[PDB]
Order: sequence, then structure tokens, then C-alpha cells
Amino acid sequence: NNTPVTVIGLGPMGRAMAGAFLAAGHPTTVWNRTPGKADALVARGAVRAATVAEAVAASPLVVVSVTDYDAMRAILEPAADALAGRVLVNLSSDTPERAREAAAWAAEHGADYLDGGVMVPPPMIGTPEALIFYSGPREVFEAHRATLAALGGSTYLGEDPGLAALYYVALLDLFWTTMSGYLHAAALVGSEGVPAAEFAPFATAIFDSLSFLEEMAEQIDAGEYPGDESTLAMNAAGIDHIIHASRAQGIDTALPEAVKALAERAIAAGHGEDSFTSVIEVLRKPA
Amino acid sequence: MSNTPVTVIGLGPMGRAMAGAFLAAGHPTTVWNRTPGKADALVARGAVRAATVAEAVAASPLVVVSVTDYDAMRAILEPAADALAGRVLVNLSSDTPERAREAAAWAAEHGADYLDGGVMVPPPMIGTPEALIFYSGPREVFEAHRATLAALGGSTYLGEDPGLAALYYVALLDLFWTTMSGYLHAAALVGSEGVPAAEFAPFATAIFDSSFLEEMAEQIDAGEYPGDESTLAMNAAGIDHIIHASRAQGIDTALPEAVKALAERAIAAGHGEDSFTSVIEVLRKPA
Ligand SMILES: NC(=O)c1ccc[n+]([C@@H]2O[C@H](COP(=O)([O-])OP(=O)(O)OC[C@H]3O[C@@H](n4cnc5c(N)ncnc54)[C@H](OP(=O)(O)O)[C@@H]3O)[C@@H](O)[C@H]2O)c1
Ligand SMILES: NC(=O)c1ccc[n+]([C@@H]2O[C@H](COP(=O)([O-])OP(=O)(O)OC[C@H]3O[C@@H](n4cnc5c(N)ncnc54)[C@H](OP(=O)(O)O)[C@@H]3O)[C@@H](O)[C@H]2O)c1
Repeated sequence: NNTPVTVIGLGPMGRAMAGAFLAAGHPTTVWNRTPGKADALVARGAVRAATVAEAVAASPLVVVSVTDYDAMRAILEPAADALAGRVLVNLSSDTPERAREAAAWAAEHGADYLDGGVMVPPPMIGTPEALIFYSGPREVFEAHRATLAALGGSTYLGEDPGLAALYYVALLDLFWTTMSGYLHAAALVGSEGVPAAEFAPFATAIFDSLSFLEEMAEQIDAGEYPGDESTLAMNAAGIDHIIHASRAQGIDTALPEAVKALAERAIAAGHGEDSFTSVIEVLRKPA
Repeated sequence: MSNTPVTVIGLGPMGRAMAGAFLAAGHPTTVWNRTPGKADALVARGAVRAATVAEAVAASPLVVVSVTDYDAMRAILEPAADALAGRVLVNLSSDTPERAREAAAWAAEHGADYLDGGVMVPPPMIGTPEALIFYSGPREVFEAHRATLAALGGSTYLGEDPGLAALYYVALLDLFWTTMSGYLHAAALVGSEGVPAAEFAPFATAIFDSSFLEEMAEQIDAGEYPGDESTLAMNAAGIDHIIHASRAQGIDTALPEAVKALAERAIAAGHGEDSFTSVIEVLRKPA
């Protein structure tokens, strides 16, 4: 496949995507608002477009990887009319609603539109280990799936453009919450002189089974959260201990308190005898 | 390799696993539980069910206690407070570092040696090399009994402070329940569009496996948080999208609101251009 491709936005993700398109043999044209981020890509045969319009004109497939909808629109407005008949693959949707605005805006200028999302480190881009997911017209995805495969694995999610954006914010939700839990744990143990370097191996070990993911999934889908011998009321006591320990060590407690509140809400609704997974019930209900 | 008599007090899932491990390693094992009926499989494998706590403590130089918390541990051991002198008490059920210290001081006052233990694995892992149990307390005591504790799995000494094992335990529990909650928020995010959890899990599992925990520990230990190409200010704006997407999907927003509030504190402290790891600077500071 030698379909020409354009990549707009050369943050670390845009650069890895352009690099992957080149490595797969596509003629790649790149553009960034800030000059000087394209040197390695040019050295590997990318063409550095001088204007957005020239960038859009170079390819039937335009991949946009910039901060958000507002940046995407300001970038592309001067060349909006040049989008007619091309496919815009957008990895810059900050919300499911903005993705649908973006799809509509693209439609009013003659362009098909896929929303895209990937939650992997840039270096994994262009390897089978990168899982990229898309939503939007299935016929548009099927038509370009072979070019997009240069980026890694591809998953079609369905026709609603906001789907990919929804998955991305969810994964973003899991990531930053996880990262915050880690830093809270490091501060907890740090309050006794335990260096984060010494604690990190225990922390990573916590994540080596990843069994909880399928088991919680199966519980959520079946709508049944069998408590067994590690119930939610038990788990709430554990989170109490986190709070107590945090207070007594000087560490801030806002984060474990928020977790506590969620568990309490689930116990106040009769799941105190169910597994932790049953907390999804109160999460579906703004409080 | 054993026949050393071991007593296990508390026959919840962990205690039964531990008693089974001691039996498998060849140790004459006495068990006692508040609730009768949970010892049948252990007695078939050779364990002795003790009539009373006092009898169970007396049976063995080494007394392992895995119950809910210190308060329960103290309730059961009250009638056996005389029998304790001359033994070592291995507490695998301290809820907080402070309760572990209280336990140690209480054991000392009754003529008993004291080791605090933190178990970081599910009960099925106990007794296998996948189990890693950390201990704190007097090194001599830990050394003299390591060969018996080896029946449970790996053993790691953390230091002389008896609260250390509990600290590691609660920090790991803090990372665990915070991650679970993030995962459920995510799942509730996609679920609000009819997406099955079953499906979403593949992408969540990829978050892990792809890591940087050791990278953030280096930064924590240096006290230097280089922003590079993803600063705290950009991460916070991202978290804002999570909140906004959550409100639009009608999901509860308490958990991401809590992550965002932590980010905003570190930005108010002047870390907006540093990496997210700099948020630890406001965790060490009760707010
Ligand atoms: N898949 C998704 O749905 C999705 C959505 C958002 C973010 N992300 C991920 O988040 C990470 C980084 O997020 P990010 O892309 O916001 O950060 P980033 O790495 O800083 O990339 C932002 C890009 O947007 C450009 N940009 C921003 N505002 C602009 C404007 N007003 N006019 C022109 N260009 C503008 C920047 O150009 P300059 O070089 O000129 O600054 C840069 O190329 C990446 O891993 C990315 O994949 C994924
Ligand atoms: N996988 C795990 O669950 C896990 C992992 C690591 C560490 N731990 C720790 O190991 C310990 C035991 O946990 P577990 O998994 O076995 O489940 P658990 O539900 O914490 O076990 C509670 C045990 O304490 C006893 N108990 C509670 N209150 C009592 C009281 N007032 N008087 C007398 N006995 C009382 C219970 O006896 P009854 O049977 O009569 O109720 C039971 O044997 C806890 O400290 C827990 O944090 C557990």
C-alpha cells in the first residue's frame, strides 16, 4: 500500500504515526504549527508541507493528532474547503460530543470522518502491540483499514463518531486515577523514609495478574456481584484503614476519602454483602 | 523441614490457606476460629482443632493470627494473654502501622515476641513461590523463625519498626482500591453507551503492561519532575475532559473530580510545567 497520507500535528503521537506510515511505505506529508519537529521524519522521506492547505491537498487520507477540537478547527479552517472528497481521521476529540461536532463539520465540507483513539506509548506505534480503535461509518473504516494498519492493530467500534472518544476518555480516566493511587501510595510509604525506588517493585507486582479485569467485567455484564468471602463491607474497612493510616502519617487523604464515599454509597444501597464490582451501581447514578 | 508446631488463629480465607501451607510444609498445625465449621478440610489434612484459644496458643511456639483487624485480634487473644509469654506472635492482620505498634507493645507486655506481616496475594497464592509476605519487627525474631514462615511463600524483611509491614500493606491496598475504582468509573463511562464491560477490558489491560512506575519513582527520589512533552497543566486539561464527558454521559463525577482537585493543588503550588509526578509534592502536605 502506497496510498499517500498526511499527518497534521507533530506532538510525540503525531511523529510516531508519521514514522509508522513511512515505515509501511506510504508517501507521508507532515505539518505542524511549530516548525522544527519534522527533521527525523523528513530524513526518512516525509515531505514537510509549508501550509495546512498544501498538507491537506497532498493526500486522500488526513490524520489529525492535536490537542483538542478547538486546535483542530483553528488548524483546518483555512483549508476546510480542500477537505471535499477526502477522509479525515481525527485523534483529537476531547469528548464524545466534540467528536460528533467534528464529524458534522467535516460532513459540511464534503469529507468523510473517522474518530480515532489510541492509549499506548508513542514508541509502540507501528507495532502489532499498539491497539488503535475507530468509530464512524463502517464503510469509511473498511475502505482505509489497510492504510491505518500501518499504525498497529485496528478495532472498529461502531458508527457513532463519539465512541472512540468515549473509549479514550474512559482509558484516560483509568490511567490518571491509577497514577494518582500510585503517588498517594508512594507518599504513604515515603512518610517513613521508604524511597519510591524501593516501593515501586511491590507496586508493579500488584498489576501482574490483571485477573481482576476479566472477573470484574464478567460481573458487570451479568449484573451480579457475588460477594463470597471478600465482600464490599470488608473492602470498605480496608479503605477506612487507608484513611486512618494516611491521617496518622501526615499524608493528604482527599483521594482515599473519595474512594471511601463511593463504597459507602454502595453499602447504603444494600450491596454491603456483594463484591466491590457492585460499586458500579452507584457510579451510574450521579449523587 | 518442620516437625515445629504452628498455631493459626482465624480461619477466614487467608488463615485456611496459611494453615494448609503449614500442613503442606510438614508442621503440626493447631487451628482455632471464632466461628466453628470452617476447619473440616484442614482437620482431614491432619490439623488439630483447638477447643479454646488458650489451648491453641499453648500448642505451638509460633502463633500466626490472620483476622479482621487488631480489635478482633485483641478480642480473641484476651483469654490467652497468660499463655502468650515465651512465644512469638506473627500478626498478619494489623490494619494500620499505629495498630501494629500497639500490638507489638501489647505483646511485649505479655512476654511474647512479635512480628508484623503483610500479605500481598490472594489466598490461592499462599504456600507457593508466587506469595511474597513482607515482615517487620526484631531481626533476631524474624531470623529465628524464617524457616517456618517460608511455608507460606517468599519472605522479605523490611526493618525493625513493627509498623512497616502494615504501612506497605496499606499503601498497596491504597493503590489497589484506587485503581479498581478508576476501572469501574471507566467501565461505567463506556457502559453508558451500551458497550459491554467484557469488551472494554482488553483496552484497559493494555494500560497496564504499558511500565513507567519505576520512571516516576526515580523522579520522586530526585525531587525533580521534568515536564518534557506532557506537563501537569496538559494532564489537568485532559482530566477536565473526563469530568465533562462524565457529566454528559450522566455518570457520577466524584472520583475524577477528586483526581482533578489534586492536580489543581499542585498547579497552585507552581508545578503546572512539571510532570504529573510532581503532584506527590502536595500529597505529603495534608490539605
Ligand atoms: N486518541 C485520542 O482521542 C486522543 C485525544 C487527545 C490526546 N491524545 C493523546 O494525548 C497525548 C498528548 O496529547 P496532545 O496531542 O494534546 O499533546 P501534544 O503531545 O502536545 O500534541 C499536541 C499537538 O497539537 C498541536 N496544537 C495544539 N494546539 C494547537 C493550535 N492551536 N494550533 C495548532 N496546532 C496546535 C501541537 O502543535 P505545536 O507543536 O505547535 O505545539 C502538537 O502538535 C498523545 O499521546 C495523544 O495521542 C489522544
Ligand atoms: N485475600 C485476602 O482477603 C487477604 C489478602 C491479604 C491480607 N489479608 C488480611 O488477612 C486477614 C484475614 O483476611 P481473610 O481473607 O481471612 O478474611 P477476613 O474476613 O478479614 O477474616 C476475618 C477473620 O477474623 C475473624 N474475626 C473477625 N472478627 C472477630 C471477632 N470479633 N472475634 C473473633 N474472630 C473474629 C473471623 O472469624 P469468623 O470466621 O468467626 O468470622 C475470620 O477468621 C485480614 O487482616 C486481611 O486484611 C487478606
